[PDB]
Amino acid sequence: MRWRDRIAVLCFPPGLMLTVAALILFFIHMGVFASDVHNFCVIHNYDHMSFRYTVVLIFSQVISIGWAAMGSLYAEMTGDKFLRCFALTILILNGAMFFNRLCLEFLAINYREERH
Amino acid sequence: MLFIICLVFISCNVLREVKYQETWCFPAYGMVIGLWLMLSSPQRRLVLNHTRGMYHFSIQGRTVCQGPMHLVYVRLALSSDAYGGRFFQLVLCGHKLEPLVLVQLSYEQMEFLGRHLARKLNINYFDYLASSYRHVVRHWPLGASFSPGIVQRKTQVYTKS
Amino acid sequence: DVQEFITQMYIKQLLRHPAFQLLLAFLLLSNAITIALRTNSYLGQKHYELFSTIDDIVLTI
Amino acid sequence: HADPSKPIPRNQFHKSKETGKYKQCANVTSRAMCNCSEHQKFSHAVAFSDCKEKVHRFKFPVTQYPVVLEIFNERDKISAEPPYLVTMTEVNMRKNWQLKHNEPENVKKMKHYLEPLLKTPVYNPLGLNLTIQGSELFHFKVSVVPGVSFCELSEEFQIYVDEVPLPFPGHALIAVATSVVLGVLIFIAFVFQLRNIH
Ligand SMILES: *[C@@H]1O[C@H](CO)[C@@H](O[C@@H]2O[C@H](CO)[C@@H](O)[C@H](O)[C@H]2NC(C)=O)[C@H](O)[C@H]1NC(C)=O
Ligand SMILES: *[C@@H]1O[C@H](CO)[C@@H](O)[C@H](O)[C@H]1NC(C)=O
Ligand SMILES: *[C@@H]1O[C@H](CO)[C@@H](O)[C@H](O)[C@H]1NC(C)=O
Repeated sequence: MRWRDRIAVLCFPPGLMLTVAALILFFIHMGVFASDVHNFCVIHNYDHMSFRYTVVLIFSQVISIGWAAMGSLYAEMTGDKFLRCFALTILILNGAMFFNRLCLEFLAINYREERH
Repeated sequence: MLFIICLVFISCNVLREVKYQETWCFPAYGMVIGLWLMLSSPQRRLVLNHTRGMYHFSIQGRTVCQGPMHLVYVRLALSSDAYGGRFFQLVLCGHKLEPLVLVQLSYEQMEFLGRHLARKLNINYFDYLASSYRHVVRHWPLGASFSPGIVQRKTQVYTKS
Repeated sequence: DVQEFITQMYIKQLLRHPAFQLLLAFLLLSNAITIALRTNSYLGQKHYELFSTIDDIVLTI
Repeated sequence: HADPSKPIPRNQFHKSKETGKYKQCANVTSRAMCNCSEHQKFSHAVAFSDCKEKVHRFKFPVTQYPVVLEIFNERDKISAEPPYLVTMTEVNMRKNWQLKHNEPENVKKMKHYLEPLLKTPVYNPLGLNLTIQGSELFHFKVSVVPGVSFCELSEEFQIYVDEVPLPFPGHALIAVATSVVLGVLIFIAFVFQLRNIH
């Protein structure tokens, strides 16, 4: 019960701030990808997608991967095994989103607009 | 790191109002804005309780940790560069506080206020009584628990052959 | 303070590492070859997809 | 190349299904009932599109495509003159094309008067250059500006550009893909080394 009481009073060791800041980003991203794969597939509507924000989505997903990496090592530098088995997934978790949000792009490539 | 909060929040404001007038290029500089307030938050004030040789760490009126300062002396560890460079890092009593490293080390007035402060704080200024190159002996009061480093602190220290 | 020096130790042992330098040299050299070949209207098109990809990969790195 | 008694190429989406009309071969079920002459197939005119199956094909970027316009006058066929100013439109509404032209000081005043009244830019023949950045069929329409002839002069041509390289979000994306894919392997060593020292 000591562990929570300390950090309840005051701020946090560095690893917790970054890592959790990628969990919200993982959800904020999980929402949008769901709606985009919703509209592309179920209601088969090609209007209510991204393609107005196709860059900020990808940019953030780079941050959401990088921030997990920096936060992970701090936990592993501290060595707390609870964090160690925790963050490593969050690196691979957000690694799943990036490789999925990237295949939704090469799928909706003939459905976005044109640039060349 | 409130200066960064001071830095990013200003940038957001100048980026708050703009007219890009460009296709796509969604104005989403707000991803910075969160980073501004994030580092903003709790002033840190450290008091040297030299009466009992103690050091208690707190900020905004909430104690975090404490430890005695029986062996007190000023130490600055070397932070070498990948180029042919020399940089200063100040670690006092073998502890991990806010870095009091020598700013703009590569400064006479900067080190002058330290000698008064080390005189004000009533601890030795080892890196000042002889200030040419890397020469400081960490005190590392026995109140701390840096055993893998506290003993190793003398290992990096030169014993003058 | 104890930890980040190792992370700084890691940054040094990566950035100053010679395999990294050799890879970056290989990329920039390949890009220079692509520039030389683009100085030819015919080959400008046929592998336009490859030249553009390499062009962006080197910039991101 | 409407053979209505067939499936249809792209009906995903609702709006696409709504925006369709067979102007010729409009109610028949067997492409057999509608009659398309050989000249109907050969000519690029609108309302002849349903009979159109073979088109001129073009390699990705079409640059400096010469629009040669000839006026036929029984006895002769002369080239289009600067007095016969012209307008280009794209009947299919596509808008990834450019037209380059030279303006000698014979139309600076014709061009400047006509553009607001017509609300569509007017070009000088004899120097027309067409540039295309697209991956499918383009149907253009060339019309002499009203007020200079008693006979509408007009012309139709079709260009099918194929081999287009990739829509934008597909090189910046590959660029970020490789970097992060690499950057993970870099990250692997940093963690992996920690377990080795420990
Ligand atoms: C449209 O393209 C034609 C090329 O077919 C250009 O005609 C050439 O113009 C140059 C002058 O810049 C001459 O030296 C060439 O002899 C011309 N070639 C032919 C075949 O006529 C024409 O200039 C272009 N139009 C514009 C407005 O630049
Ligand atoms: C069928 O199409 C013809 C055009 O050829 C049109 O005149 C007629 O009104 C149409 N009738 C129906 C029932 O669609
Ligand atoms: C096409 O020709 C046939 C006879 O060859 C004729 O019966 C038919 O009506 C024609 N098609 C149309 C749409 O009139």
